[PDB]
Amino acid sequence: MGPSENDPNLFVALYDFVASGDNTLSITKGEKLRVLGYNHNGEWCEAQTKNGQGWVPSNYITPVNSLEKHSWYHGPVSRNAAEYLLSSGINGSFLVRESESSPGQRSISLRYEGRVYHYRINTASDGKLYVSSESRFNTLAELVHHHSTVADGLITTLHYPAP
Repeated sequence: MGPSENDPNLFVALYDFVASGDNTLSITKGEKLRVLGYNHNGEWCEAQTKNGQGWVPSNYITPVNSLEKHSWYHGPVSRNAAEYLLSSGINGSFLVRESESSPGQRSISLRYEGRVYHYRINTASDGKLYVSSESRFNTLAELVHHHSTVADGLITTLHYPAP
């Protein structure tokens, strides 16, 4: 009843936002939200709470379980900075990055044999994530475990970090 405590899409309101009509969602400071998607520049979020669904400014809310906590998820990184981060490493070294504009456009950057390969992570109609079209997953963590076991689309497997 409500999102799971560790849901990556669980957000908390940093400030109160008061809705203008519908399509905007009123939220209070301290109140939890579940974010579904961002507008074109990532500045507005389609949120959902115990009161309904609608857009909210992304700068009035903050992640409760940021994916940045895993070493391989890096947050906003350009295609070129990701190549700098991967200018050393063995085959399979990798990173998931967000576009600087929309946090919804992710890529995987992967080192294989001295050069870096870049792959868009697609979100399907239902929300399933995938890189290859028949291998779709619910969570990003599941996509990277699958692509660590088997390449299946990529040039080589992902190297899952030792702990």
